[PDB]
Amino acid sequence: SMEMDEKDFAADSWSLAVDSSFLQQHKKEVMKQQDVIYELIQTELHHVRTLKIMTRLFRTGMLEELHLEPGVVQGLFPCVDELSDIHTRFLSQLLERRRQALCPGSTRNFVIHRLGDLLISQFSGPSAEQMCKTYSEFCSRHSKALKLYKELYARDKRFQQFIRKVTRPAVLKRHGVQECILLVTQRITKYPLLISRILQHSHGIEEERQDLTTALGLVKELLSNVDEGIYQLEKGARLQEIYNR
Amino acid sequence: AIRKKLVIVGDGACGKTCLLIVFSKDQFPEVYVPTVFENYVADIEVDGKQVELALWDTAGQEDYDRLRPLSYPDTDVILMCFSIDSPDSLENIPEKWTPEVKHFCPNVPIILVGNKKDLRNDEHTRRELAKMKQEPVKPEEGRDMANRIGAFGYMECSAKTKDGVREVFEMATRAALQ
Ligand SMILES: CNC(=O)c1cccc2cc[nH]c12
Ligand SMILES: CNC(=O)c1cccc2cc[nH]c12
Ligand SMILES: CNC(=O)c1cccc2cc[nH]c12
Repeated sequence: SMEMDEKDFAADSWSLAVDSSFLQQHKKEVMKQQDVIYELIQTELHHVRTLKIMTRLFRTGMLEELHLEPGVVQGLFPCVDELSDIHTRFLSQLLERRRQALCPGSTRNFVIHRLGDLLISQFSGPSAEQMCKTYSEFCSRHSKALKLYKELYARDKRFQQFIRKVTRPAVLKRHGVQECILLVTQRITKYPLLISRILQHSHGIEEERQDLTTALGLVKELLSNVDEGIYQLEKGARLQEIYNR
Repeated sequence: AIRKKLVIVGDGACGKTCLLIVFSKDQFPEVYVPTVFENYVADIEVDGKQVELALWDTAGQEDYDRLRPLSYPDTDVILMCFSIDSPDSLENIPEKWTPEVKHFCPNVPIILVGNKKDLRNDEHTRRELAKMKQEPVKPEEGRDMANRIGAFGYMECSAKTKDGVREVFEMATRAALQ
């Protein structure tokens, strides 16, 4: 992540991020709504960060330092460039909505009143089709990626030294290879939880309550489609084991 | 330190997310209680042994039968949760959550955890449950269910007051080391 965004999302909540004199000007319900919207953006910033560790620290580092057989790096990090493109674009939209809402003279005081439309756009049309296609591919290759990782770590000395080297810093404590893969797979099922809690505090404007209700429905339809499109790939699986599924 | 992996399973209202948050921060948040939990790696020393315990939640995966099992590979200990204010969450343990964990995590120790133990003597909870001919889960009902499902052990805690929380994760670490 970049320093500007890390500092904007350093506090544990929106109520601790804004100045206290600004917080005092809002009703309790607005503060509860903004605290959950802040959590959605903060966790999206961290999810994009997880994808950058995968593309830049691991994938590119293995290509530039190690002599792995062709197709091995793709097997460890399936669809990472596509996932990075989807979420970096979505994060850009969330951060621009926050930036436009800032008070003049402030880099931290804002209120986002219209999130629903942004979520409907993300979870409908071509962006939804791309999210569905990419997670159905990623989640079907999840078990294969973990097994390939374990095999390489156990048998390749240079691979083991590389992993131990780049995961040694304390800021990588939660982000080893297997941990990044599970963090990405789990991201999509966090959205309905976050959206339902934002909706709970967005009744003040009927158009916003309706938009968030529509967005929640679209995220659930995407999750159902992804879940129905998954079948774990396994290296060396025979056609007979596949058609006898 | 040796690395171990813990996954918590249970119904949507069982309190698993809150339990992970309170343990990972060593505090019930005073300003904002997060909606979700990403992951965490706890430094735990139990009975003289140092462990790095990776913590994972399954919240949000309850309705997705092909996504949810992706949380299980190489799990060392399972926390199987129910809420003491919800006898219905205890009922779903033996024939929904238990066969799933036994299939994807063979031979992995399961600790049955009764969450929200502070609601066992809460008048509002006792009144709401009496309308559906129910009462808070009794300690013997929790122990018998843990005995029935072949759990390594039975434990209770309250994320709200932190009582029992540290003991759950220290025992989970010991189970993961066996
Ligand atoms: C996920 N939908 C929710 O409504 C929700 C979630 C987590 C905490 C709270 C507190 C109030 N509502 C909550
Ligand atoms: C035996 N194959 C299975 O896929 C299976 C078995 C038990 C529970 C679940 C939940 C999802 N899949 C399950
Ligand atoms: C179907 N099995 C059981 O119901 C069972 C099994 C073991 C202990 C107890 C205590 C109560 N029920 C038990």
